[PDB]
Amino acid sequence: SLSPVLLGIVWTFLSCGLLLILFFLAFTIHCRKNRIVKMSSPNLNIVTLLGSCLTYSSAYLFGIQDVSSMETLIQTRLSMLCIGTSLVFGPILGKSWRLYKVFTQRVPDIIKDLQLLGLVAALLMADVILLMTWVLTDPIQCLQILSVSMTVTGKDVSCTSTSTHFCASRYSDVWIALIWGCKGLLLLYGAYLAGLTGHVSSPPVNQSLTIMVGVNLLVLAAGLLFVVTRYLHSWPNLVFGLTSGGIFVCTTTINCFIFIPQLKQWKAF
Amino acid sequence: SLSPVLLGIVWTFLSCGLLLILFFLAFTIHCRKNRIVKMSSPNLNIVTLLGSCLTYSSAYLFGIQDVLSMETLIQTRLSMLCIGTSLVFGPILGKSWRLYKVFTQRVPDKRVIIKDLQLLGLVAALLMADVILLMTWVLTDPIQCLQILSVSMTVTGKDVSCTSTSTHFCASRYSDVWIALIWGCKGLLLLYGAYLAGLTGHVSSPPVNQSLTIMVGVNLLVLAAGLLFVVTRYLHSWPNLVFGLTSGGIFVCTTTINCFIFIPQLKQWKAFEEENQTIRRMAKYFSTP
Amino acid sequence: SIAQARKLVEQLKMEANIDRIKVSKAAADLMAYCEAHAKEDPLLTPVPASENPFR
Amino acid sequence: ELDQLRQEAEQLKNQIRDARKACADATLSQITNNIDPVGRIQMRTRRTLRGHLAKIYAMHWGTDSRLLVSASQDGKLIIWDSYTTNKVHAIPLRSSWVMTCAYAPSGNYVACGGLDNICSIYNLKTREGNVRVSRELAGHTGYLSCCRFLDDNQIVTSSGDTTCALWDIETGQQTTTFTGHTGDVMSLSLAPDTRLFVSGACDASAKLWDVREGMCRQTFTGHESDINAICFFPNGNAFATGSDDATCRLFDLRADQELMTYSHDNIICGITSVSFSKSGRLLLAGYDDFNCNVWDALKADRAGVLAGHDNRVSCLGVTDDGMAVATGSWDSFLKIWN
Amino acid sequence: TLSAEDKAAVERSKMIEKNLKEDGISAAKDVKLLLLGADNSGKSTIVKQMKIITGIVETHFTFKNLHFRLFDVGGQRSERKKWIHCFEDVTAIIFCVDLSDYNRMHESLMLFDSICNNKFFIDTSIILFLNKKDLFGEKIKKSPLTICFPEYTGPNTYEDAAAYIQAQFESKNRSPNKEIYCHMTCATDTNNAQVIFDAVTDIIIANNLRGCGLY
Amino acid sequence: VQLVESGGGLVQPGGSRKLSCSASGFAFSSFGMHWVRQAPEKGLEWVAYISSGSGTIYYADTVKGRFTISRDDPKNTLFLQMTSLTSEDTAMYYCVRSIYYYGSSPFDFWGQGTTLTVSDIVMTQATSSVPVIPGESVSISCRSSKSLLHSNGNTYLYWFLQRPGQSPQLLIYRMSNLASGVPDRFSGSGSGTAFTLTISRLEAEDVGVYYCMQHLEYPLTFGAGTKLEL
Ligand SMILES: CCCCCC/C=C/CCCCCCCC(=O)OC[C@H](COP(=O)([O-])OCC[N+](C)(C)C)OC(=O)CCCCCCCCCCCCCCCCC
Ligand SMILES: CCCCCC/C=C/CCCCCCCC(=O)OC[C@H](COP(=O)([O-])OCC[N+](C)(C)C)OC(=O)CCCCCCCCCCCCCCCCC
Repeated sequence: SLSPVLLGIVWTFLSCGLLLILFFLAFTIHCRKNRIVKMSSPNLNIVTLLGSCLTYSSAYLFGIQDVSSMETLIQTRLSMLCIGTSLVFGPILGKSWRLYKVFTQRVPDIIKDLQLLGLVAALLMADVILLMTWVLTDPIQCLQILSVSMTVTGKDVSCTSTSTHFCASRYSDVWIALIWGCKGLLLLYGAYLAGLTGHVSSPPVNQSLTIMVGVNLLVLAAGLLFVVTRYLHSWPNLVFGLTSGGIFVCTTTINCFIFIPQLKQWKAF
Repeated sequence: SLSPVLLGIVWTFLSCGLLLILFFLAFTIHCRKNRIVKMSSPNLNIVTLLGSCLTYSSAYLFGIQDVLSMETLIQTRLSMLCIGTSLVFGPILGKSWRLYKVFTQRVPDKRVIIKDLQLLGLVAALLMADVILLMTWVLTDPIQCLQILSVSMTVTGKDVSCTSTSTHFCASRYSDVWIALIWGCKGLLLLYGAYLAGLTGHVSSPPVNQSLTIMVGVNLLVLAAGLLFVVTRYLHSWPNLVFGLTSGGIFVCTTTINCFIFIPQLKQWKAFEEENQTIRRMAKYFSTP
Repeated sequence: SIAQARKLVEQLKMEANIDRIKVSKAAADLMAYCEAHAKEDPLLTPVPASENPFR
Repeated sequence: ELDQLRQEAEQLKNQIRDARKACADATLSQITNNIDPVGRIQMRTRRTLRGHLAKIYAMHWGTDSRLLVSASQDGKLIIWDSYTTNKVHAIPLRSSWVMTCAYAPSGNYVACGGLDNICSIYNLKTREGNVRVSRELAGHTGYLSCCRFLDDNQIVTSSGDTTCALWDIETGQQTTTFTGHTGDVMSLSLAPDTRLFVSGACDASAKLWDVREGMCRQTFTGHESDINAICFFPNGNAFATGSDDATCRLFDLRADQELMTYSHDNIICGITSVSFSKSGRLLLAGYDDFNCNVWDALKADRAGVLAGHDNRVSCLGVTDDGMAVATGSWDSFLKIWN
Repeated sequence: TLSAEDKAAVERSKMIEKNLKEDGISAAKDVKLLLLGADNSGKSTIVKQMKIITGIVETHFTFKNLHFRLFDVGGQRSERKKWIHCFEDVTAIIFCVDLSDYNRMHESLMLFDSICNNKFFIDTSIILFLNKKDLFGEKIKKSPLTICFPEYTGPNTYEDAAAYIQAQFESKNRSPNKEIYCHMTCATDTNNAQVIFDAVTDIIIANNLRGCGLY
Repeated sequence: VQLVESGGGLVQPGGSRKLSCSASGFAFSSFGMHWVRQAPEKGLEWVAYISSGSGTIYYADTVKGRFTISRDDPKNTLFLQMTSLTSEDTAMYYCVRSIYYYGSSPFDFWGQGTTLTVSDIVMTQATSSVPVIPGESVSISCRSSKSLLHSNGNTYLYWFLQRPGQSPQLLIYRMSNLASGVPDRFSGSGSGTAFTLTISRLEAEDVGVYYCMQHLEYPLTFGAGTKLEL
C-alpha cells in the first residue's frame, strides 16, 4: 500500500545520511592523533555514530509492511529507535559533564573516557530493562477488531459499525508515557548541562547549541510523529514519510552540529 | 461518588497550602522594600503566587463530582491548571533571565535596563499562547460527556472472543492532539527553563538564584504529568485513587515550588533588616562562576 | 600688584572717556530694522507651499 | 599708594554708573511696548540627525546653509548634509574631549578644540580624498570654549585661562592676546563686519573688543551668575546673553547699558545657547531642563516651545538665511526644525 | 528621484556610519576611570604596569578581559564646574589619599566632600586608595593624628587611625545609590590592578542591579 | 598623486589580457575608479567602474558579459580582466579617479593610458575643425538626448581638455563649476540639453580636443570632440 516513488525517495535520503555517517566515522577514526579531533573526545563519538546508524536502520525498518510476524517487526524497530537515540544522546551529555567538571572543580585544584562510557552503559541498561519489561509483560499483538457502537449523548441516538485493525499493546499509553518520561528527564538534565557549559569553550569542544537544538527537535518530532501515528493511520504513505523524515532530519541535524565544526577546523589545519 | 474522608483530607491540605500562599503574599507585600527582597523580584513573586492560587483552586475543582454540565467543569478545571502553570513558571524564568543578563553583560556603561513591565509582557505573551491554544481546544473539539454501550467480536491469532463493553467517559474526540500540543508547548518552555537554570547555576545565593527551584519543579512537573495522565487514562474504575493522586500531585508541586522560592527569603530577611552597615553583608549575592 | 593696579587704572579710563547716546534712537533702530527685515526672515512667517526647503 | 588708585577707580565707576542711569531715559519699557506681538510659533521635527555615540557638545552651521559640523565626546567630527540627512566626512579626533567646533565661511576649513588646549584646524578640500590636519594651534594654559572663523587664515578662540587669542593658521602664533575677564571665558560671537566681537566669562562680564585693536571698549555688567552663550544682533549694534541664572537678556552697544530682559519665574535651569533670527526679532534660547524655548527680542513673550530632547541642549544654531534652526543635545541626536 | 552622484554619496555615508558603528562597538569595552586627589597624592604611581598616551593626561593598560583608561586631570586649574560634565559617564572615580601629608589632609577631605555630592557624581562610585601607608605607619609614633583631626580617642595605633580616617572620608558621603570602596595599599604593592578590577566589576554588577529596579 | 597603469600589448584575436593600474598619493578606498578607453583615431568611451569598497560595479553595453573589474585596496591596485578580445578593443585604456559627496569633483584625475593592440543618452557637439585664433571668444557647444537636470538643482555636464600627447584634464563640472587648477578664463554655462563653454582670451596650452560627459544616467556618454587649430 506504499507507493514505490515515496519508498525510493526515502531510501535514497536515508542512504545519503548513512553515507555521511560513514564519512564522519572514517574521519573520526582516522584523525585520532590530530589535535583538533583529539580535543573533542574521538573515542566517545564512535558511540554517537553507532547510535546514528542504528536510528537510520530503524528508519529503514519502518519501510516494510505486509509480513503474522508484524509484531516482531514493530517491536524490533521501536526498540532499535530507543537504543539508537539513547546511544546518540549519551556521549553528548557525558562530554558536557566532563567539560563542566574540568571547568569548575579544577579551579580549587580528571575523568577518563571509560567513566563516561560507564555512565552511557548504565543509561543503555536502563533502556534495555525498560524495553524488556514491555516485550515480556504485554506484547504488541495485532488483533482484528469488529464492533458495533451505539452513540447516545443524551440528545440523539445513533449506531456505528467499525471494523478497525491496528497493532498496539494492551496498555500502550503506559509504555509510551514511561519511555517519554525517562527520555524527557534525560533531556532536562541535558539542557541543564548545556546551560552549565554555556560560553565556556569553542563549539568544537563545547556542545551547547547541539544539545539544545537536538532536545527541541526531539521533543517536536516525537510529538508530531505520535500524533500522526495515532490518529491518521489511514494515511500510510503520510505516516511512513513523516516518520522517516523526522528520524532523518533529527539524526542528521545532531550529527552535523557535532561534526561540521570538526571538519571546518580541520580544513584550516 | 467519592469517599468523604479523602475529600476532607485533600481539602484540609489544600486549605493549609492556600493559607501558606497568603502568608507568603503578605510577607512579599509587607517587606517589599527590604534589601534582599528587593534584590529578588517581589512583583514577579506576586504573579507566581497568583498562579499558585489558581492551580490550588484547580485542585479544589477536581473533587467537584455528582453536581453538574460536567463537560464545562472539565474545561474550567484544565484551563485554570494550564493558566496557573504558565503563571507559576513564567516569572521564575524571567528572573533567571535577568540574573543571567545582569551578571554576564560586564561591559563598562551600557547598563541593562530590564524593568518588571518587560517581564510581565513576556509572561503575557506566554499566557497569550496559552489562551489561544485553550480557545482552539474549546472551540474546535469541545469535551463532551458521552455514554456508549457496545459489543466487540475480536479474533486473535488462533482464538475468537466476544466482549460487551459499556463505559461512560467525558473526553475530547481528538484528545491526544490537544494533550500533545499543550504538553509539548509546556515541554519547550520547561526545557528553556532548564537551560536558564543551567546558565545561572552559580550566579548568586539561593535567595536570588533560582536554579534548584527550576530543576526540582521541572522534574516534579514531568513526573506528575506522566503519572496523572496514565492514571487518568487507565483507572476510571478507581475514582478515589485518581482524585487523590491528582490533588496530591498538584499540591506537592505547587507547595515545593513556593517553598523553594520563599523560605530562603524568610530565612535571610533578618540579616538585611536592622544594621546593614555595608554591602559586604551581601557578598555571596554578587558571586560568579 | 602695582602693575595690576596700573592696568586697572588705565583700563577703567577707557570706558570713562567715551559715551555715545542717551537711548534717543538706540532702541528706535531695533524697531526700525526688525520691521523692514521681517519679510526676509522666514522664522516668523514661513511659506512652505511652493518653496519647501525641507520635507 | 593703591588706596588712591582704588578711590579714583571707584569715582570713575560711580561716574560711569551715573552716566548709564542718566542716559536711561525713555527706557526699555513703552518704547518697544507699542507694536504688535510676534504671535504663535510652532516648529515641527523636519530632521533628526543621528550617528553620534556620545554627547554632542557643539554645532556650527555653514555659510551655504547646507552643511553642519557637529563635534562630540566620541572623538568624531561628522560633517552633515542637512538637506538629505547625509554624512559627508567623518574626522577621527586625537583628543575626544571637545567643547567647540567652527566652520570657515569659505566652506574650506573646520575647527575643533577642547580639554587638550589645542585648536586643531582641518582642511576639507584636499587633493588626496580625505580630511587631514592642517595646523595644530597650541599655547593656551586652559581649555578652549568657542572658536569662530574670520577667514581662511584667521581664527579667534575663547579659552578658560582668562584670555582670548587671535591666531594665524599659517604660522601657528598668537597675533593678538585679549587680556581681561578674570573668570573663565565661556562664549564668543562675531559681529557681521569681522571688526568687533563680544565675549562673556564666568566672572559675570560681557566685554566688547575690537579685532584691529587689542583692548576692550564696552564692558557690560549685570549678571549675577555664570555666562554660557552670546550672540550679536543682525544690525551689528546689539547682542544677546544667556547665563546660568535662567536669565536671557538683550544688551545695547550704543547706550552702553542693558535693554529688556526675558526671564521667567518658574525657570531655574541655566541657559546654554542663545541665537537670533534673520531679522533679529526671534530669539531662541537653550535650556538645561531638557528644552529650548523661543522668545521675542523686543517684548517678553514665550512664543513657543521646542521640545523633544532627552538630555541637555548644549548647541543651538540658526543659518545665515534663517531658514532652519539646529538644536543639539547630549542624547547623541541633534535636530533641525523649521 | 535620485541621481548617480546622490547614490554614491549615500553609499559613502553608509560606509562612514558603518565604520562609526564598528568604532563604537570597539570602544564600548573600555573602562573609563577618573583619577583625582591632592598634589603628589600618589596619582602618578597608582599602577606600575601602565602605558601612557598639557590639558589632561590619559594612561591605559589592559587586565584580563577588560581594557582600562585613567584620566589624571592634572593641570586643569580652571573652574571645576564647566568640564566635570565631560567626565559624567565614568564608571568609577579613583580618589587617592596620602596619609603622610598632615597639612594637605584637609585639602583631600574638602575635595572629597566636593566630588561626592556633585550633581554629576551622584551615582558614580568611588574607589578610595589610602596610599603611602608604610611611611605613615612609620611616622605614626611621633604624630598622634589629633594635630590634624581632633575630637577622637584612640590608642594612637595604625589600625585605629586608618579606621578613623576612613570613617571621616565616608562621613562626607550622602547618597543612597553609591558605595565607596576602600583599600589600603602600599607604595611597594604590586597588587593594584586586581583591586581595581574587582571593584570595577562589582560596580558594573551593582549598576546593572540598580537599572533593573533591584538594589 | 599619480596613477600609473601597466600591462597591455599584442594579443591574439580571441585571447585575453588583464590590465592593472595602481595609485600612489591618495587614499584609494575613498575613490570610485573608472576605466575609459580611447580608439587611436576616435573619441573616448566608458568601459568599467568599481565603487568605494567594491560596493557597486557597473559595466558598459560592449563590456557586460565579457570584461570584469576588481580592486585590491590593501595593496592599492585596480585590475581590469578582459576576456574574448575582439579587434574593436584596440584602444588606449585610461584609469580615472572619482569621489562623490556634496561639492565633489568627479573625474578629476586621469592616468597615462595603456595601448592595447588586438591584431541611452546620445551627445553630439559642435564642429570638429574650428579655426581658433590666439586671443578671441570661442563658444564650443554641446548637445544631449535629454535635459540633464535633476530635482536636486544640479545640472550634470563635464568638460574635458585633451592636450596633444596627454591624458584628459577636467575643466568644468556640474554645469558651471571650475575645477581646481583651471585658470579663470575657462567658463561654462547653459540649460537643459544646451551647453556652451565660453573661452575668452585664448592663449597657449589650450589647443586640443574638447569633450562632454553626462552623469545623470550612469552609462556614460561623451561627444565626438571639437578641435582647436593654431
Ligand atoms: C536521535 C534522533 C531520534 C529522534 C526520533 C524521534 C521520533 C520518534 C517517533 C517514533 C515513535 C512513533 C511510533 C508510535 C508508536 C507505535 O508505533 O505504535 C505502537 C504502540 C502505540 O500504538 P498507537 O497509539 O500509535 O496506535 C493504537 C491506537 N489505539 C488507540 C488503538 C491504542 O506503541 C506501544 O505499544 C508502546 C511502546 C512504546 C515504544 C517506544 C517509543 C519509541 C520512540 C523513539 C524515541 C525515543 C525518545 C523520544 C521520547 C520523548 C523525547 C522528549
Ligand atoms: C506548577 C505545578 C503544577 C502541577 C500540575 C501538573 C499536573 C498535571 C496533571 C493534569 C491532569 C490531566 C487530567 C485529565 C482530564 C481528562 O481526562 O480530560 C479528558 C481528555 C483525555 O481523556 P482521557 O484519555 O484522560 O480519558 C478518557 C479515555 N478515553 C480512551 C476514552 C479517551 O483530556 C483532554 O482532552 C485534555 C485536553 C488538553 C488540556 C490540557 C490540560 C492542562 C494540563 C496541566 C497544565 C500543563 C502542565 C503539565 C505540562 C508538563 C509537561 C511535562
